[PDB]
Amino acid sequence: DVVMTQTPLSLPVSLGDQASISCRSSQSLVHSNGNTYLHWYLQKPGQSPNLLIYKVSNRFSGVPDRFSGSGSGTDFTLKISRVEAEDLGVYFCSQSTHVPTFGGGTKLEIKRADAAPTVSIFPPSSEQLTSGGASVVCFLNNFYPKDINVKWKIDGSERQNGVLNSWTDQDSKDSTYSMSSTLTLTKDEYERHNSYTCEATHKTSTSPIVKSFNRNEC
Amino acid sequence: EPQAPWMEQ
Amino acid sequence: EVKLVESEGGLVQPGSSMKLSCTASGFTFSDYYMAWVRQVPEKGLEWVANINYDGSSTYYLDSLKGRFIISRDIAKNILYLQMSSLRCEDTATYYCARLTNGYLDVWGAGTTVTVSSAKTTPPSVYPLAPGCGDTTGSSVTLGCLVKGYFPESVTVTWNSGSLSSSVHTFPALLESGLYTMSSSVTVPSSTWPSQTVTCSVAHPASSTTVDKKLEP
Repeated sequence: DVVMTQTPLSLPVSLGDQASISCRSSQSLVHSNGNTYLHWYLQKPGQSPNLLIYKVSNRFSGVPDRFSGSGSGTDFTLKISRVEAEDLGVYFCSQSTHVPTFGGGTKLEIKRADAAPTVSIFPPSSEQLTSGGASVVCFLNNFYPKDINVKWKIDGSERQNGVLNSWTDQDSKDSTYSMSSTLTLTKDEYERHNSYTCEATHKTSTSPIVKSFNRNEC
Repeated sequence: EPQAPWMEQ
Repeated sequence: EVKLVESEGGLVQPGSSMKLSCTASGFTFSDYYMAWVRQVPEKGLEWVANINYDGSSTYYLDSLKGRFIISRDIAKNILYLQMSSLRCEDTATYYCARLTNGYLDVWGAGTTVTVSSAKTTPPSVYPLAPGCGDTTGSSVTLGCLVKGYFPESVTVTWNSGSLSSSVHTFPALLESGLYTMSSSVTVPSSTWPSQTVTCSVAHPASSTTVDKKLEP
């Protein structure tokens, strides 16, 4: 069972700089027939993998020379020169000399200047309330870096349980991320309190960004 | 000629 | 052009069976080996099976215990994966792929298979609009909250896809046995509600599409 080990797990690179990704195999990938079946694929956000490099160093049709594969035996490297934003996604190696296996992937992150989130809060819809539920949503849009904290308060009290936080992949358009935070309560509990607040902590601000509403004003 | 090299014997 | 298109996946009860298909075009089908691979959540990609030109020789991931069958119809340019006695561990995104000289040079779009005794449930789609007496600037952010569905996946578009430039779609999360996801869009404030905005949520598993108009 041949293990393909990739490093690093995530690689941040500035536009126009070079990225270098390592792929190592637990067994030599030199087939008895002399060929080394080590390949590289790229999976962009929301897409299927596409072939990038086959048999160590051969660029697949349509892949620019910026992408270069090298190595031998058990040690392989993918180098991406002059990185462009559209290069972002998960790069993974694979071997088919032996029973075929895949590496775990390396995520290429594009660096950009820090960008503050735009935070929007929404109360439960009347449609949801009619059905007996109550979710409060905060969107945190277009920020960088990806690390961000959201804290929900109900009448001033932090609430941890019932929170669903979901990040987008990085957008090649502007190198930013967005995330959605949803606090799901029962209508019973929602109707007993008044103040609903989401607080966003991000490195772009010393003080958290606070969005809030009062239920009886909705 | 082979398409699945690991199946070679 | 070259392309591979998988059939719709979806929900199957543990212990039951199901068959995926994949249709090829643009190349001489029988001039290529074909393969299935799967992407299991929180795990990597894994080989499933491959087949030679005429289907006389196949290979399977060992752990499958012969529960899966790969086959191909030369008359129809179609690749099949029959799956039997499904277990939770078979839940994954399945891709069909063209295999050439040991590598996969064309990949399908992927199809999601969910092994579960839970029931198919359509999404509730809730509008997210500003209010609560807040004021209005030069833009407005609107959204849809897509809750309570099973299995994955859903697709969300805005105005039948004609609104796309300012859209964010957030990956689904499982909570209490059901999925929740959301989507936001931003438009100039002078244009809403004057120019309508609707989120359309398609959920193939329940054969349902919701086209929810955003209201102030």
